[PDB]
Formats: sequence, structure tokens, C-alpha cells
Amino acid sequence: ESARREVESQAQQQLERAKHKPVAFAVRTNVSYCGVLDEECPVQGSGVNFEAKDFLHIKEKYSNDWWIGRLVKEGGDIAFIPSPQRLESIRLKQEQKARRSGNPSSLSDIGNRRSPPPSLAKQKQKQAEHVPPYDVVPSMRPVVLVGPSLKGYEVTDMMQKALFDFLKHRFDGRISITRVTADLSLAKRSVLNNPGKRTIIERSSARSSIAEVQSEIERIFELAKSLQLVVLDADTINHPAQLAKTSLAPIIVFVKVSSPKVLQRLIRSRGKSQMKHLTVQMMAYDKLVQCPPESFDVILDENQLEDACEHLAEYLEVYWRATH
Amino acid sequence: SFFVLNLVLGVLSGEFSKEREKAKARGDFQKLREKQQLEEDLKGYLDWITQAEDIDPRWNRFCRRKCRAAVKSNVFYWLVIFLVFLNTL
Repeated sequence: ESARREVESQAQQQLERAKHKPVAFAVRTNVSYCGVLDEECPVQGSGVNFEAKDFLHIKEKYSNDWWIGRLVKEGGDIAFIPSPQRLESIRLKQEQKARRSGNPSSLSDIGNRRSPPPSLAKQKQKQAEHVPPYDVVPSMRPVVLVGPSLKGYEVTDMMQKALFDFLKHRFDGRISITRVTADLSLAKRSVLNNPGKRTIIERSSARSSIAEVQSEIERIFELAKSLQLVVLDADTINHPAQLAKTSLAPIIVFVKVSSPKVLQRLIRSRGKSQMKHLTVQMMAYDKLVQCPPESFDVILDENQLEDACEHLAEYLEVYWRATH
Repeated sequence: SFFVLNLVLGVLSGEFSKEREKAKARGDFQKLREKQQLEEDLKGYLDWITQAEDIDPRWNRFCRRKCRAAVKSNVFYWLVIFLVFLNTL
């Protein structure tokens, strides 16, 4: 069989000649399916059963069928993932051979209508929410620093200044700090057909912040090619619910204030004029401390800066050396 | 005087343990337990404020950015201890 042998090693040579190829864009998974019965690749790998929302970025513009790329981990080896169009056409192929998938039943009732299953059990309509295949994030994941309370309010944002220096003033080669006065919480890119781009076009969505909140995406995503985490000081994220839905989905670090009793002297240490809102200070903190902890990836319940900033440092110490 | 005293000490020391058990069942040790950790955190979180109280985005940061380190760099420990030793001398 000369046909299989001649092109079997095509992927075994083209993925190592450019061992210094620069990565771009990104991939996040939603469905983890094996490759024993679904190999269909010259790579001859076991499969793509890595995980849901896996960490890997791809830029190798291969054919319109499959995309061989790189997996970011302790070792700088290569990997392989299905094409976004390949997953869409095959996610139902596994269910294609599921006999009664359209409407008939096997409960001793054979011969009622028969006929092939209707086309609705395919990609002809698939109109649940028009969820696309694997989406794209920046070259690394963005960083959102929630806690201890509503940001920009005296004590709260000043907790962020203390830990800041560290990260940036510790890499200077992976950190490009930035500030955004943009409402990320009400920002979503699942627009129907087109977001607002003009200024005086006299449309129903003309005088809206959507146009000026999408303008900061170009500062993220592809702009992160310098391999920097890109922090933000936006006073919009107070719960890991609104932001962990769209393609942004940044790393959320929650500064833990332990029991909600030590926070009393933390806020009242300034005396007067710190209780203009009063109530919103001590349960917006606990709101975060309600949602599935999983949401935020790094919990910072620790003492004076010398040990808590290490927790942040060790999280990115292995992370920065794993993305190359 | 050496056996009666032993009896009295034993009875008192076994009697003081029953109330300890009753307090443990009621849970009076928790109040001391929480006060220790909360005070530790209420001091363990003040560094965030103090280390960022002098953020410079007049220039008193010239000293405070190193006074905090210098007085806590295991030098002012063994030097103040030496001065206390000299005072005791």
C-alpha cells in the first residue's frame, strides 16, 4: 500500500521543521471526544480528548479539514486539534449512527412511519443560540482582579495597588499593564448582525457604549502576541457570572477577606465619610464568596504581602514558562 | 501533710477538669480561637493598606519604601536586642 505510506509522515515532518514558529490566536474547547474511532488524521495521534476549554493556541493555516498546532504545558511539544468546521460536522456524526434519533422509537413499534430521520437532526437549523465552534482568546488569558468590594472605592481599589507592583515590577517582559474606563460587564460580542460603528447615523443603537466598549478588544486578543497577561482596573466585575460567558473569560483572582468581621475595621479605619453606601460594601464581598468557588481560579486567603504575592507569583511562574 | 496534700491537689485538679469539659461542650474556647485568627488577619491585612498608603503615581516615599524593609530586615531585631542587653548590663 504505497498510497498510505507516502503521505503518512507528512504531518510528522512539517510540525518540526519550523520548531521556532510564532504562535498566534487561540483555541478553547467545548466538547472532548476521543480519537480511537475518530482518528481521521495523518498525525496518527490518540485523540483530542484533552478537556473542556483546553489551553492551546493555533495559527498554522492548514487545510480546511484539520488543524495541527501546539499544546502549552511544561514541555514545548506539539499537538493536534480538529478544525472548527470539522467539529461542527462531526459532533453529530457520533450521534448519526444512533438509530432512532429523529422521532421513531424502538419500543416494539417498528413500521409505523419508518423513513430516514428528518433533516432537523443535523446542522440544517441548529438554532438554539447559534453557538459557534471553538472560540478565540488572547495569546494568554486576560486577568481580572475581583475583590475585596466594589472597585474604585477607597479601600477596595487600594488593595489592588499593593499587589500590583509585584506582577509588573517583577517580569517587565510579560506584563503590559493597562486601564479601561469601559463597562465590560454589559459588553457581549454576540451581536445579531453588526455592532454600532458610526456616530451620527441616527440608529436605535447609536448613542450606546457598545461602540466604545468593543474598541478595547483590539487592545486585547491579537494584541497580546507579546505574551503578556494584560491586567485591567475596570470597576465593572463584581461577580464571576456576566464575564465568564463570552469569549473573553479572563482569569479571576479573588482576594479573600476570611470571615466578614475583619472587614469592619478594614473599612472603618478611615473613620467618617466611608459609609456613603454602607450596606453595599459588606455583601458585595460575600456575593463573590457565594458563587461556585471554581469560578475564580486563584484564592488569596493569606497574610502580609510577602506570602500572598508569592501565591500570585507561583501561579504565573509555571504559567509563563508553560505558554512557550 | 504529704499524702493529704496529694489528695487535695488531686481532687481539685480532677474537679477543675469537669468544668473544663462543660465549657468545651458549651464552646467557650471558640471565642478565644476566633479572636486570635481575626486579630492576625486584621493585622495581616493592614500591610496591604500601609504598603500601598504611599503609592506615588511630597516625595516621602524616599524613606518609607525602605524604612519598612530596613526596620524589618533582621537587623533592627538583633540590634535592638543588643541595645536591650546593654541596658540590662
